[PDB]
Amino acid sequence: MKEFYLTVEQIGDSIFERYIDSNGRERTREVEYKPSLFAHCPESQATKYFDIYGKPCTRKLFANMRDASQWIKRMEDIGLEALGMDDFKLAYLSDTYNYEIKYDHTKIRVANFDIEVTSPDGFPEPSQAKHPIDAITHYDSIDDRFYVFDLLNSPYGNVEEWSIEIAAKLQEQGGDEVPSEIIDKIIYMPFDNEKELLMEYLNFWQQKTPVILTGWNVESFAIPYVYNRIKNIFGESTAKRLSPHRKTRVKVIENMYGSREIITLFGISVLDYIDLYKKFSFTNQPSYSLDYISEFELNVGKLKYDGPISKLRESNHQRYISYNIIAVYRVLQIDAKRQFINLSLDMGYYAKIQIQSVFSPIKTWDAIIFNSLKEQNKVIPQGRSHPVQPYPGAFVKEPIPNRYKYVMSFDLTSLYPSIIRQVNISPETIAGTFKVAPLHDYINAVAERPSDVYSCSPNGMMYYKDRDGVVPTEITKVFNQRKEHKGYMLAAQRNGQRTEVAGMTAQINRKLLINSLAGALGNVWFRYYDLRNATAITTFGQMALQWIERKVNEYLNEVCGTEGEAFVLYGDTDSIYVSADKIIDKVGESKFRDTNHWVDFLDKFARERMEPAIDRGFREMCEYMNNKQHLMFMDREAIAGPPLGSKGIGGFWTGKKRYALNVWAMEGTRYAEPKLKIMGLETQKSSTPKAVQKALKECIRRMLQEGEESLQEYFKEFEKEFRQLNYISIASVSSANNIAKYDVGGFPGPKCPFHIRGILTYNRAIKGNIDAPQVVEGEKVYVLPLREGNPFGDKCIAWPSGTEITDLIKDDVLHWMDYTVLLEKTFIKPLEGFTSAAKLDYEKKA
DNA sequence: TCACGTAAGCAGTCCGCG
DNA sequence: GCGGACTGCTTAC
Ligand SMILES: Nc1nc2c(ncn2[C@H]2C[C@H](O)[C@@H](COP(=O)(O)NP(=O)(O)OP(=O)(O)O)O2)c(=O)[nH]1
Ligand SMILES: Nc1nc2c(ncn2[C@H]2C[C@H](O)[C@@H](COP(=O)(O)NP(=O)(O)OP(=O)(O)O)O2)c(=O)[nH]1
Ligand SMILES: [Ca+2]
Ligand code: NA
Repeated sequence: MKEFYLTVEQIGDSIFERYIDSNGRERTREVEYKPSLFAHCPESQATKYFDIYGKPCTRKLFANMRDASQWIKRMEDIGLEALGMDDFKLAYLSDTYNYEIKYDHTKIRVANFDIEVTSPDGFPEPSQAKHPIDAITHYDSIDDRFYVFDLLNSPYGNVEEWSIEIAAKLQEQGGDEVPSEIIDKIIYMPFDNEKELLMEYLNFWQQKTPVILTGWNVESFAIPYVYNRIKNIFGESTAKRLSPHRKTRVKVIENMYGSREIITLFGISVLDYIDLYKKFSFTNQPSYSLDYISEFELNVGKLKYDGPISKLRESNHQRYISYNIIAVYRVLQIDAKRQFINLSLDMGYYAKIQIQSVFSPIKTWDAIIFNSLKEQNKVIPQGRSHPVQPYPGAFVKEPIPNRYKYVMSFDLTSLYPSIIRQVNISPETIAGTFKVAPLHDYINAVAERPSDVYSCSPNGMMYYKDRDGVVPTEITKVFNQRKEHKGYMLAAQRNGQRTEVAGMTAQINRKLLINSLAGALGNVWFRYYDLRNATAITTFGQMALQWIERKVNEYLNEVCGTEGEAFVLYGDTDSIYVSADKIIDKVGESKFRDTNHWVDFLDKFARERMEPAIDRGFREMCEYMNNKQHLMFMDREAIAGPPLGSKGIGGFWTGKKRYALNVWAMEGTRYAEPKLKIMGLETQKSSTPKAVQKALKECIRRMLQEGEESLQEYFKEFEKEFRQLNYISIASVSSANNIAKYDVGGFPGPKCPFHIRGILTYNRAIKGNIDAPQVVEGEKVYVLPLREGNPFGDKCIAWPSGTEITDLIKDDVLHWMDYTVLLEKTFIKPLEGFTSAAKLDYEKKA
């Protein structure tokens, strides 16, 4: 069988690698890797190594990775380029596995674990590990078993063994209702004391060493707590056993808010699922706790319980253990749907990197490009330092705030990667420059043609047409791979066999990699950073969008015989929005039998008339810029309008990036019932309260489908009833940054943000109460305004999102929450923006 | 929120300033 | 009042 690596590390002059051999067995080996770097040489010095610019290079074989690292220093001292992959472990992977890696995931030990710690005096800080670990559930992907470690005796009480029979009982039987598909997969291990529990866990850890270590908040809590707790009791020599190479290190994470403290376990790849979720899910959630996410993803959260979790083990040890098992399983269910782990394994093995590097698109792309270049015996350039500088981005047209009855939309296919491929943009394909005219001249095709020999961008860059660049070459491959999976996602959407969400992630998360490459060219840490290339992409995007805007207006003017009219109402980056009122009027709205009739008509007109006109409109631009390959593909997206015969307005814009459409068709998907397409509005902002999002969305639905009278009817009913709503559902949400920065003596300091003020108000209310939930820096909070004269002392209070507010102050908050201010700022004010733009009244006049 | 990007809207604070 | 400069936060693409 083909060999593939599991983990790889660099410790001194040795490479530590865990891998699967040809027999399918997991092996470990330490290799004295002798790396090689490159330096430019005279042409007379024959070689097979050249850089990306065709300049000859000499291969320097070093006795060890130390000599190679020191050589880079000397070359820097001299001031000459030191070419080659300076990340020696990546080069080792490239040499060891010089072929496309086809891995077997069943041989990869993926570990999903979570722990429980009873703490009567606040959150148990992993740096201290003051309190005993009384529960550990450890799922092993190879064994397909849930190994449960249960502490029976601790200074916080002695308990009886957990019952698997009771845990299997339904909730209405007093049981825990632990899923039947995992109850037979539970391995229960009771322990008389903590030392025995931890000792056995390490023996368990060494026998089944995790390759992929995951869970929820395992990196910031579970891993450092276990490491420190074992350290305090047995010493670091025993805590080092958590690594298969017996080597760890305390890693400090830097950001714009302070430093962090995690533990690096060499030989292990940690993929904390909360980090995998935040990056790959394409959602911004009010709360990122496991219970909130499980509710969103699975319509079911963690196991519910009574009283604080600090007293759960003593009061209901049965539930306490079952709660712990379910926590681990919830992550396995979320992953079975999201497939973020399998995505990471795909990306990591495709790029030939450490699996945990999938968090970094830069490192990922650097190794893809390196391996690609090495294949042709080409040598990558040395990374350089650059000052952070801004550069132009996409174009956004200022829409006229108004209702728009009939709307048809068109969008380009993966614009930026396509631009890269079409123009042939790459660090080595640069050919020169041309004198630039104002951009509006290229849009109107009145400026002189840039070149008859090179592929050009309206930013002034010229690229070779007859040679390949590594960047267009490698981005094409990943683009094509997504296209193959996208051919499966649209199926399930139209058929809705199944496949969708996973087939969605398969395609949508692949695009995150290909979209990040264009951005990478504008990041100073990318090896192939170049603002000329990065601007060439975005400027081309600006041109193409407004070029096709002009072309669509021209085509629709001559076809409708109207002259000079504006059909394109709005555009953003890769899309355009066309008013279809005039098209409908040509046939006559009375000549349509029903809603589907005019939808079928606009669909036929878009495909047979507009689309071929659009493609012709792009082929000439391709000729104008003398591009290498025509790839500006813009096809029909949405078809929107009110129901036939109704009083709905179909859609509306309030401004840039803010609009609502009543869509009947999306590409190949024809909706049985009209779907709302709402972008940018408060219904989409996670900072808007849950019950307000729903109410606003219903206000919008009535505007687009039913009209003014229905909207006013619903508004009047919502204002009369909204006080009944649960306080959490009407609470605002916001991320909490730099709390201490605006903290002066527990009271709001200068320029204190409104939500931060709510946090300080909360901190005073719970001050002295060591068991009360603490607002964490960098996390999110629920926010409620407070009526004047409230006992809390300020205009608002804020508490951790995704949770009920503590029973200490809950009754007071309910009594003093300002329903009026809440209604005006979150509901009425945005609704005023929607209706005034749509020329509608949410309240009666005369 | 730990070396993909820019564009751009709304909430709120504090400032000249008339 | 009231408008702009600014921070903070959010989304679209
Ligand atoms: N092409 C390339 N090689 C690199 C780079 N960085 C380090 N190397 C190193 C990796 C390799 O150590 C060396 C050249 O590897 P090969 O010519 O592809 N195969 P050969 O039969 O010559 O192998 P050996 O040298 O063991 O005889 O340059 C890089 O960026 N590019
Ligand atoms: N750097 C960067 N640019 C982006 C990102 N998202 C969008 N852009 C810019 C670059 C993109 O070229 C452009 C549009 O990106 P899509 O909305 O994803 N449209 P596509 O046709 O690719 O996906 P589908 O086939 O599913 O419709 O916006 C991003 O996360 N990063
Ligand atoms: Ca698209
Ligand atoms: Na696109």
